[PDB]
Amino acid sequence: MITAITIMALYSIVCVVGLFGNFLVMYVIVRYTKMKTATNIYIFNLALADALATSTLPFQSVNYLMGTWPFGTILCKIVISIDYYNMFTSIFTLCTMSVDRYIAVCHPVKALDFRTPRNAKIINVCNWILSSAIGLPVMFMATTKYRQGSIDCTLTFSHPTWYWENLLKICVFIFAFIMPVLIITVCYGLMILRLKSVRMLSGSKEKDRNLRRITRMVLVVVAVFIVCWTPIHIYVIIKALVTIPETTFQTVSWHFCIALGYTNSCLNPVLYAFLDENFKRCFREF
Amino acid sequence: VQLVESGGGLVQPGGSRKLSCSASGFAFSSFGMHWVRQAPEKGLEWVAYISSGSGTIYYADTVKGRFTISRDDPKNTLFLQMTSLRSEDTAMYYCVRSIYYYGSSPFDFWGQGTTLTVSSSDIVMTQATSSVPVTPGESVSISCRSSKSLLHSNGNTYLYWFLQRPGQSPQLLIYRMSNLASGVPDRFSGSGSGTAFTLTISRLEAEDVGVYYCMQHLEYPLTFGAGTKLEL
Amino acid sequence: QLRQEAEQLKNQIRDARKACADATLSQITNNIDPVGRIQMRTRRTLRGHLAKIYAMHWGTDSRLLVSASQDGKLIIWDSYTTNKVHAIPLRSSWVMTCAYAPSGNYVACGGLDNICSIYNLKTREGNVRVSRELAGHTGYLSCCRFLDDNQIVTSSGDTTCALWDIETGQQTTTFTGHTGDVMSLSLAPDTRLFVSGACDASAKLWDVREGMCRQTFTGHESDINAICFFPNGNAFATGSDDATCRLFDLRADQELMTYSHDNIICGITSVSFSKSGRLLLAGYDDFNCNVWDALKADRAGVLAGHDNRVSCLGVTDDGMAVATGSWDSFLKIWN
Amino acid sequence: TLSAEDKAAVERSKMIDRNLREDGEKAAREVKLLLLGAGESGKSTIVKQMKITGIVETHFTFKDLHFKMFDVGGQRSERKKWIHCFEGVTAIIFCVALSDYDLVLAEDEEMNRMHESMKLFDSICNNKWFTDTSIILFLNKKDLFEEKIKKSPLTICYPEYAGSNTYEEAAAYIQCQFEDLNKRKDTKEIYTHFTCATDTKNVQFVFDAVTDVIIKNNLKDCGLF
Amino acid sequence: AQARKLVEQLKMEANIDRIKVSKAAADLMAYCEAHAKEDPLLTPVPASENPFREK
Ligand SMILES: CC(C)CCC[C@@H](C)[C@H]1CC[C@H]2[C@@H]3CC=C4C[C@@H](O)CC[C@]4(C)[C@H]3CC[C@]12C
Ligand SMILES: CC(C)CCC[C@@H](C)[C@H]1CC[C@H]2[C@@H]3CC=C4C[C@@H](O)CC[C@]4(C)[C@H]3CC[C@]12C
Ligand SMILES: C=CCN1CC[C@]23c4c5ccc(O)c4O[C@H]2C(=O)CC[C@@]3(O)[C@H]1C5
Repeated sequence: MITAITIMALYSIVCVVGLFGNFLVMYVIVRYTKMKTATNIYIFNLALADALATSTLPFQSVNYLMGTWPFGTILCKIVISIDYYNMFTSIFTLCTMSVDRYIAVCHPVKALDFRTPRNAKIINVCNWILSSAIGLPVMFMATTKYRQGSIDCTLTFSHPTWYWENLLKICVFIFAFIMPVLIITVCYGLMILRLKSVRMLSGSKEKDRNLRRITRMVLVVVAVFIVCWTPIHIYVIIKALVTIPETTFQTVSWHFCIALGYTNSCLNPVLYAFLDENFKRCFREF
Repeated sequence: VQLVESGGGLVQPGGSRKLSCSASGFAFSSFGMHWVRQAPEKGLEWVAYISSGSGTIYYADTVKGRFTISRDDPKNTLFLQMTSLRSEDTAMYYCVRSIYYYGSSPFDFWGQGTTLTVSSSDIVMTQATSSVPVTPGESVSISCRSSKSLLHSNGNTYLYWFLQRPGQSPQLLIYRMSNLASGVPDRFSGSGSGTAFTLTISRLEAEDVGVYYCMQHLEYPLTFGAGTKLEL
Repeated sequence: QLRQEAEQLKNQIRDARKACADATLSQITNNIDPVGRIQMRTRRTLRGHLAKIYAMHWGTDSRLLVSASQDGKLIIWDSYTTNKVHAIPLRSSWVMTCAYAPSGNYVACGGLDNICSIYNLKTREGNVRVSRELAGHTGYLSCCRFLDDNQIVTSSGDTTCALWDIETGQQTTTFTGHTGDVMSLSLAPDTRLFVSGACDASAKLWDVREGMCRQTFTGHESDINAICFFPNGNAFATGSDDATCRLFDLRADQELMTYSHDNIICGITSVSFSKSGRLLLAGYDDFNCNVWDALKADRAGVLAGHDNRVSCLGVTDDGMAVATGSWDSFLKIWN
Repeated sequence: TLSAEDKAAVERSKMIDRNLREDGEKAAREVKLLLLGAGESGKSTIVKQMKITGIVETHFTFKDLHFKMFDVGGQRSERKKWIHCFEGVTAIIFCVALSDYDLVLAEDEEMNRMHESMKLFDSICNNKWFTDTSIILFLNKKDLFEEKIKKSPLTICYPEYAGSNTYEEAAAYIQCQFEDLNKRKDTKEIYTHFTCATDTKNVQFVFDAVTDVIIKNNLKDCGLF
Repeated sequence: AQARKLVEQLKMEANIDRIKVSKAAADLMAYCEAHAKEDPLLTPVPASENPFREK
């Protein structure tokens, strides 16, 4: 009925504010400001990762709309590879931005000779290389299957099917979710401890207000990342562990979780760039 | 400024010899370096070149891949390692100071030289004359021809005049077709146009005796003229 | 007693100037054809400085310039190809002046170290090395200009100028008489005169040979920061901190024209003229240079594109280019 | 379209670019401290404790951090025309004597050295070029101040001090009367220290204040601030 | 003591002849009219002989 039309409209509106929202960051990062700083380079890399991850939304939305994959084998191979690889690049650039901020606040003497644009360039280059090292086996592993007279091209594995399924799912869950959550929480927590200790952000009403605002933005960053990459990860894990019956609620919950992840890729610029004082100054200067 | 070479002597053909021009008395790291040969009876021919900081290395087409040119900036030393020495390797080598910025005077210092004797599309520069009988006191024009116009689009005609007095090393007189080198008397003067090179020496004295060489620097490899020997 | 004598003498000078002046430049050149809108574009950007630039000086070859900044580096720029011919590591980082010799052989620098250092560009050994440390000032060296290959006229923070002798390391004439910190001097084409504006809102002419103060010019308000002769040497314009550039007069001794607008309120750091003298460019503090029709007191163009305060501004000898340094580590060449 | 000499000129300019970039990257790690205050305010003591005409330069290192001091005691000219050369200063070390409250200044024999230092602090805090930069205030000659307040009360400086003549609250009052002149407290932090004969705490205070300024600058860089 | 020197400097500055400011401004205008064709900035020269060109 019209229940599946709600899902199609959900993928469409997320791609409206995800593609245009991240492209607004690109236009303001070259025409208004420049990429002369490590944080600006990281913001631009995150915007590229988010836009390339949200580019596949019309493809999978029409896939769910007409129930089969009519595009092509290499086309869906690069779609699956690009939306795993750009998830990896986005999460890794959030992790490296957290480590950059922690080094900036807790170790200023070493941050003086580590936080440089060339070092940021090589860090995000090796980040995209390392994420390509897991996005390319997906391309070399995906194929198109015909089941029950329809076409669908989820990636297939070698002869140890269950072993390869478990290994890939355990890797993409454990590494790329437990490691970045742990890193971002320990680094932002130690940063909040040091900013409690600092003299410029305590003692007066305005200093306490500044510390309150910084703690608020750190907490909302961690909370948004967790509330968006928890449900789909736990759902994929329990689906691998045990078999779930197929129903309307099951289908719309799967699509709700995936749309939540894409809303995270949409709201990474409004959480990281539009709350930066550099972008704030560039907005107030115009 | 003082550039002294070492590592000469007779060599067996097919052997090897290490040349070393130990530069001193000037900032070596800011100067590009050359090696320029000379046959025991004929004129000069360019060998190799290393830029300041080893950015660009150019070789003569006759020894490209046979010679290796290297520099040791902390030691202020030039090198030319040579392998499989042929029959036309019996000659003597000069390490040439040069520098390249705007208004520079390249090819302006030359080493004393070392002798190495073996055992048993280029812009060709041709000196039209070979010798002129000239008494001290009259103007002499030294004519060198070119196979291509050396006037680049920037407005510089890259022609380099040298004077090799008998028994000593050549030295710069005219760099880039009009400009006198440091220490050169005002009586020397080069002028002309494309593929027509005349070096006029008013009030000739006994210090002008020697062989005059025209060189191009518009492109590579660098080619010398045959040389005009002046005697009284 | 004698103070009243000095006051009535100054009143007599002012009355003589007012009796001599009968028709201003604006009234006598009101019928001339204006230059109209003048558009200049950044042909070259001379990137490479990693600190705030203070002073630049062009060259007589009209292709080489030099500029000093706060990174302890003084770079000679091949302005045609945007190249770095030389880069001098200064001993003192704080320098507000640099000078290019008319022979092209030497360069100069000076600043808060009170010393007019001289460097030899054409050394036989290749590297640029020190030749003379011109010590003898106690205030900050604000300007220095090569009189010739062997003399240099400097203005300092100890309210005294000084014509030097580089072949002995000592001054030959000390130009005293300012009641305030002299900030900029300009050399006349005939080389026997030079004017210098000061912080007492007065620019005082001097004779180089003897040191007598031939004229004083007290038309400004705040303090002079910029000065430059006319190409014929019979006038000079003065930029000061009251957002006004004033044309002056060597013979008539009055102020000729005023170059100020209500939209601009910050002062002028550097001034230079074109070859014709009809185009006075003033580098303001509002992050952009201005172009003034020197015969009509109008504004003909704005040399924008600087994100910080314009500190130096030189027009080359053949009039081709205007290189404008500023505090954002860039020099932009306009044509 | 380039000759060999033009190519070598371009390569030379590239090598000079590399050397200048290396020098600027080395210099951007330096900490620039501007010294202000009278010369008889323990400046010799603080420079000898930190080490152990024009501007004397003091380069000292302390726990992997490079420092530069630009003392301008010999620059007896108008400060308005050269104070804008110190925009990129990490801090301003401002040494003010405590035992100058009752000593009359030699200029005109009517003004006091403490109030002249107060006016100097006014001109240094309230000028445009020093708005968001911290000031490491130092208070000098604590034992001489103790002896002088034992000899004569602080009311001979100004009788507005309502407190009793003891060193702790008298020095607290003079520090507060020096610090409350600061028109902006949201952007600028003044770090007050009473100088001591121990050579470690005096430089440790400067190290801590400069580290706090570097933390604030890294927050401004990352955009959190 | 400097009052006498200041008075002497003022009087030696005062003892000079001054030309009319109208004649001086006319001379400045005549110089500007004479050197008009030699100004690249006032009259924009064509880009062929202009040494500053795009590449
Ligand atoms: C699109 C996918 C499939 C291919 C991989 C693209 C990689 C190699 C690209 C994409 C984004 C790129 C980066 C984008 C921005 C910058 C900042 C710039 O100042 C230096 C280069 C640098 C750091 C780029 C390096 C190369 C880069 C990481
Ligand atoms: C962990 C917290 C933060 C959020 C929880 C999100 C996940 C675990 C939830 C959200 C919606 C849920 C689904 C809602 C409805 C159904 C249909 C039912 O017949 C089987 C279970 C199933 C398919 C649920 C599985 C678990 C689920 C996917
Ligand atoms: C929001 C899209 C990001 N996708 C990344 C890869 C994948 C995925 C997600 C979360 C956890 C996984 O293990 C996982 O593998 C994939 C899967 O099984 C289908 C859903 C995803 O396409 C989705 C989110």
